[PDB]
Amino acid sequence: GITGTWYNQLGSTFIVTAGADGALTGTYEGNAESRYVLTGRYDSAPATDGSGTALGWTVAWKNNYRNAHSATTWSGQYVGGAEARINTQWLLTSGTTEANAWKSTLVGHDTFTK
Amino acid sequence: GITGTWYNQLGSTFIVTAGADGALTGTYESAVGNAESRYVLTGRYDSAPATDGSGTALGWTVAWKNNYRNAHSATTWSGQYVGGAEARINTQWLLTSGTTEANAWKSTLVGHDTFTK
Amino acid sequence: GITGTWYNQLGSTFIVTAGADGALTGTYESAVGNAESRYVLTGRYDSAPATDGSGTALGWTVAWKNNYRNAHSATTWSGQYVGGAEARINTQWLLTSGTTEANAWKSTLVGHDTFTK
Amino acid sequence: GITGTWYNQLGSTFIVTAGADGALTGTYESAESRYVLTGRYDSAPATDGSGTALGWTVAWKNNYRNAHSATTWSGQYVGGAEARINTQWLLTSGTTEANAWKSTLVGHDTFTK
Repeated sequence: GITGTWYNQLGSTFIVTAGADGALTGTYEGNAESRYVLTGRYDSAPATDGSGTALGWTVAWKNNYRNAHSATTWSGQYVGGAEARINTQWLLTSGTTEANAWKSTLVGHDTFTK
Repeated sequence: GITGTWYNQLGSTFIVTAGADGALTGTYESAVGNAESRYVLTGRYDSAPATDGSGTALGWTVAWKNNYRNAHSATTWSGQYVGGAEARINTQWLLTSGTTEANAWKSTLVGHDTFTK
Repeated sequence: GITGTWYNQLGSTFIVTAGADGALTGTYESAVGNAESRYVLTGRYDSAPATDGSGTALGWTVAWKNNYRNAHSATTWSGQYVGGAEARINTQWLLTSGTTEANAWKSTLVGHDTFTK
Repeated sequence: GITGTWYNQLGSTFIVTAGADGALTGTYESAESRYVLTGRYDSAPATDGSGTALGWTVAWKNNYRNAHSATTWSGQYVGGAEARINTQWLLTSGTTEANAWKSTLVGHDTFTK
């Protein structure tokens, strides 16, 4: 299922483990200074009708090495089978002063392959 | 700072602990006072924010499954903590539901929330 | 009730004419006063809304180019009109700027705006 | 290069004209299925390799049907060889205000000429 190593369109790598508790843990990454801790949740008892499995996770972009004062959340679903995929939409927020709060959040989409 | 209980306009509250390791752990109560409405929250925050008056970036996730219900969906909030006489967390959120591939175009809602401590 | 002059929280102002056509035309003054801050807007609205209490779906676009300035980007607002004496337009918006392909992942901001008449 | 006929990732077609004044005017076929489109684009884009920013709106009402909804697409045009439009979109339906929180969907679409 979801546990394993996933790659997106643009080279990022995420190694995740799905607990039976609905917990998601892993890293978004190779080299230490590019690795960040992730945490999230997923639906551990999805519908049995062909629907995907809902899930979400967060990465705060601060590690031992660097800090971009920002965090990304990904919301999407796992679709299993032949080529398993995770289709997501994401929000990136940066810490801003009150003056720039209007432009603090980027939106995008990502697809991961196992 | 972030550690505490937070309420929105609209009848929702959450209790959270901001760990020194950048972890966010807590429980989200969808309907204030309703015990079957409690869900695990887990997220991350910037544990060393800028000292230039900028807020503190964060995010969390709730999958809407608990002992009592399962809505087959998950919400993620992305935003920032703004300290003040009245502290706030300002967010944008994405709620994704499980769908078949054909209905994927309609699986994700977007909105915004503001919580006050 | 849509036709008229609207203001948001940030002190942007827009003036719209709502056509029976379902056309929305007018100008968006991101500032107040100056020609230099004035841009064309165009959009569309549901000109035969449900009469069950639900609001009126609408959308419009501004490209941030005028004869004084060009920010190489455009914003789209998607929302609905709630009529009556305390009329309001609640929106979510997307701002996209021109980028290279390599940099397209950071080209679009999302946010929300509330307008009052 | 924006003027023309564009096709998305399964079905939908649109025909648009890019006016000298920054206007986009056209027709969107969501498969009786034809609707008015209107928008704006950057008529004087940077010459540094950057795409052309744009946006357009469709309200889903024509003389045959009405879904009490409107979609806005925001994105950019990428010219040359494999010219395309990459967009993200917001779909808002009229709702009562108790149901406001669930009025707006968000997505992405890519168009080809």
